[PDB]
Amino acid sequence: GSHMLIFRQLFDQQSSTYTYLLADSTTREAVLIDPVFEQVRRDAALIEELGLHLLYTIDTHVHADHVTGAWMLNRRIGSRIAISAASGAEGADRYLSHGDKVEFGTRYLTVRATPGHTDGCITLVLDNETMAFTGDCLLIRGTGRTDFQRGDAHTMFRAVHGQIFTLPTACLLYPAHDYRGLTVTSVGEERRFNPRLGGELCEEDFTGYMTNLHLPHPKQIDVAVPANLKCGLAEPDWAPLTCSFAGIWEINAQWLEENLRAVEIVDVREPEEFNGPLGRIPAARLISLGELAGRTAELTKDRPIVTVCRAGGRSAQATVMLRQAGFERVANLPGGMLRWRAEGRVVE
Ligand SMILES: [Fe+3]
Repeated sequence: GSHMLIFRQLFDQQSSTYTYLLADSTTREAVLIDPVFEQVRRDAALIEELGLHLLYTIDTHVHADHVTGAWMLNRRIGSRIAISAASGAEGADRYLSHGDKVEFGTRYLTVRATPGHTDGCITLVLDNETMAFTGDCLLIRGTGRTDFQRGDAHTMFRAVHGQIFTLPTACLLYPAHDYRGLTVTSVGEERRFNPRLGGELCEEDFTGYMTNLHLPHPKQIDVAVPANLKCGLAEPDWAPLTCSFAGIWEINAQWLEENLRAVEIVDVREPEEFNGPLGRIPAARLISLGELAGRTAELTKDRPIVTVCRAGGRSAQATVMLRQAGFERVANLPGGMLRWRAEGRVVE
């Protein structure tokens, strides 16, 4: 291998936004394109599980449909914020212009200016031109809308034809949104089959199409745009907690051993295990997983609960059951009793 592309496309159901994680497989340096504020914990957890270092978030434009996660990721894991200079956004670390390279390891994206949806849209072209991220400029068999944010259908047509359709025909095109379950298109497909501006359609054909869309008023533009013009400027605190990519809150085991009386330890193993050679954590209370749902009245509402099992799996499902029963301070012991014993930690 060596310096291969690690690639992840992630979808945000609320806004139908695609976020793209890219990284160099050797150096593990990464960029994240169009992160969504509501998905910041998810994105961060994925970056951690893949063992990546996020150098930059990159916004293709000022979004009207969601708040960018750029600000919050900068705060949380120190990624730098990049957006186009033409966007007018304040508070970025790097302002991008046509021709700029965003580097990650030996890999890079090159910026092409592709306004039309907004005046600050850009398209990010992978170094080898096998894929490009088109924002809301070119969508799968469509385009972004042109009626807000200083959009302009004449400008969009010229950007698509002049900057995107000039890429190689096999180049994949990853958009910032899709509402139909589609993930990718290609230069050759859109050149031929885009129904608004592909085939032989001219600029006036396209602008007549766009004038007669009459889309509903953008439902979030009055909140999202002022937030994104500041790059996205507007957690459980009872212990050092981390959320897995799977969505499970996990407690720090060293902290737990030093603070055993601050929490209720719920052991969801079977009785033969609870009394078995793995031992148990001092004051662990046995409630086997198959009984837990029906016995939550026995758990206190005054201290956090940490669930434990053999190796962390059953106790993860116990956190789900406890959250569904309304317990809001619950965490899993990652690695379970096996890891607890492997680290020589105290047992009854
Ligand atoms: Fe947009």
